[PDB]
Amino acid sequence: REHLFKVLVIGELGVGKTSIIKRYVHQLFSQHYRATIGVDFALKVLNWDSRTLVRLQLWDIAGQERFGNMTRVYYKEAVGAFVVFDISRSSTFEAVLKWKSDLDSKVHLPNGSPIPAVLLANKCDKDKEHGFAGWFETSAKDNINIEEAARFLVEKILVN
Amino acid sequence: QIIHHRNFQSQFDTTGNTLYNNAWVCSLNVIKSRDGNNYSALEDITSDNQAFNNILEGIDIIECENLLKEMNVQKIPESSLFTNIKEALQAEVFNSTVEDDFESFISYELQNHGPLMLIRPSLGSECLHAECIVGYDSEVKKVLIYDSMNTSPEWQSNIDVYDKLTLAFNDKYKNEDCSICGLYYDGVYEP
Ligand SMILES: Nc1nc2c(ncn2[C@@H]2O[C@H](COP(=O)(O)OP(=O)(O)O)[C@@H](O)[C@H]2O)c(=O)[nH]1
Ligand SMILES: [Mg+2]
Repeated sequence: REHLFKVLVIGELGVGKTSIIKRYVHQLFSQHYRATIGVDFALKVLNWDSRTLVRLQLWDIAGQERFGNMTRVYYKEAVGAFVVFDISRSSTFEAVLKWKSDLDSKVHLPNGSPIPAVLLANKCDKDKEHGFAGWFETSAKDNINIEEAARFLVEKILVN
Repeated sequence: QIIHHRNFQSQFDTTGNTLYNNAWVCSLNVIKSRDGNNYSALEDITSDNQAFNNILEGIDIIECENLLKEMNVQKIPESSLFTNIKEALQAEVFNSTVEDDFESFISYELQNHGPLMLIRPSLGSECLHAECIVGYDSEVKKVLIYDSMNTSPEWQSNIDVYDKLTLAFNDKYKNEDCSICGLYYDGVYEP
């Protein structure tokens, strides 16, 4: 009845990773999210169906976004991933493969298969097979496809 | 060897469906309580405190810096055994000599200063996080961690705890509002 899924949100700096989490978890959007002392990750609870409750942990890569290397204490036990880039910047889309490759080197399904990974084309208000289970044109400012991309990821996680 | 006895508090609610930003009060309650009881931080959390039981944000960083001084929560003194670990944390290396120095550093601090509170950048969030080092086991090479994000105390490997310390002491991850990051301890504890 109750499931706990840890999902990583990775990508380059300034693409909307923190904003996407804040929009989906807290229905909030802004350009400056100040820092406090409170949590190690975000939580979203979903009434997936009448017989299933899904607790979704959203781990913002945060301070590790400028360096692009993943530590075990961050990625351990991950079952899904969002790879986010900015469509208004060409260089941010280039490093999607560098994040996807680093992701594929650290975490994996119990059977060895790659974890479900969704590509997020953020700032959509303003295909190639590399291992992604899907893709969505999301917008943290306009709240577009962010909720669909989460259910799309949770569905692929529940398939396994 | 050295295992302290403190009450664990989760910053989740009873059902685990609500996540509060209560890492600051939970960690403060760990290092101040004794013998499996709960410290009286109710005067700070209940009195119209927006930072308590808040699902969005925690306590302000500068406001928490002043709160630690009021409750006699002190930073561990800059000793030579601490400086060697801090230099190793700058290089992000965990070889045998560093791991042995880490084992003696944690053992010494837990014996003489009791449980430690670690304030560090969050692993999966833009904010800061607080957790507690309450015990150590040299046989399995693990540390007893009181992390309010979990449902119970957890025995974590030394290198995983070492990577958590790296966030608080390496200049790569320290922001301009990370002046509160570091290891703290209860100023009234004595072995
Ligand atoms: N218009 C628009 N702006 C966005 C969107 N997502 C993020 N931003 C802006 O991008 C800036 C940086 O995004 P940020 O949350 O820091 O992304 P992060 O660095 O990956 O965590 C913020 O000031 C946001 O206002 C979006 O969907 N639409
Ligand atoms: Mg961010």
